[PDB]
Amino acid sequence: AEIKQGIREVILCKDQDGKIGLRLKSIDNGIFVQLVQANSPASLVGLRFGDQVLQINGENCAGWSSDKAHKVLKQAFGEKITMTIRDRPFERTITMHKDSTGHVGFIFKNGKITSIVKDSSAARNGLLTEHNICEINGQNVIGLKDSQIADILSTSGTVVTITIMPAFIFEHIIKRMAPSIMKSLMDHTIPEV
Repeated sequence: AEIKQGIREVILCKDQDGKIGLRLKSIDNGIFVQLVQANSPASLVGLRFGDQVLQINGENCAGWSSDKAHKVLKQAFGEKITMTIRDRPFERTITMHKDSTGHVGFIFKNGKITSIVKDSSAARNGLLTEHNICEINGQNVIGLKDSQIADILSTSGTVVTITIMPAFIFEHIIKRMAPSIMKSLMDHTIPEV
């Protein structure tokens, strides 16, 4: 859940169907992860929604279109693809503690935080409104129903870490992607060890 500084290298191999499980999006002359498929090479190496791809196979992604990034992946030798990644650079993680009645202290609608409750852990920790909830305790919740998000908060331990993104950036990233895809095909698992 907590956002790593700097840059890391990941190494992927296409699956038996020639797939890595990734959709990419051009944002502000970089390339970002828009969708990670469950049970994919991308999910398994730990790519996340909102990760920035700096290089593919040692080539800079700066100023690439979304189409170009997809084409480069499609045309890469499948046995080893290297990517250089910056971790979720548009997001931040906020750690809160549930009160005696199980609340962290906010209202949300359609996955977006809309108000902060007075004298709550959310207030104390400076949770912001107009921010989309991306992850809870390192689990992606994008495309899940509000009731499902509430359930995940319920089943957390008392320490709840939420990864948020300014709504305007979130809405930019998810543009040209069908809601059914986010719900059905975005990875929502806890990572394996």
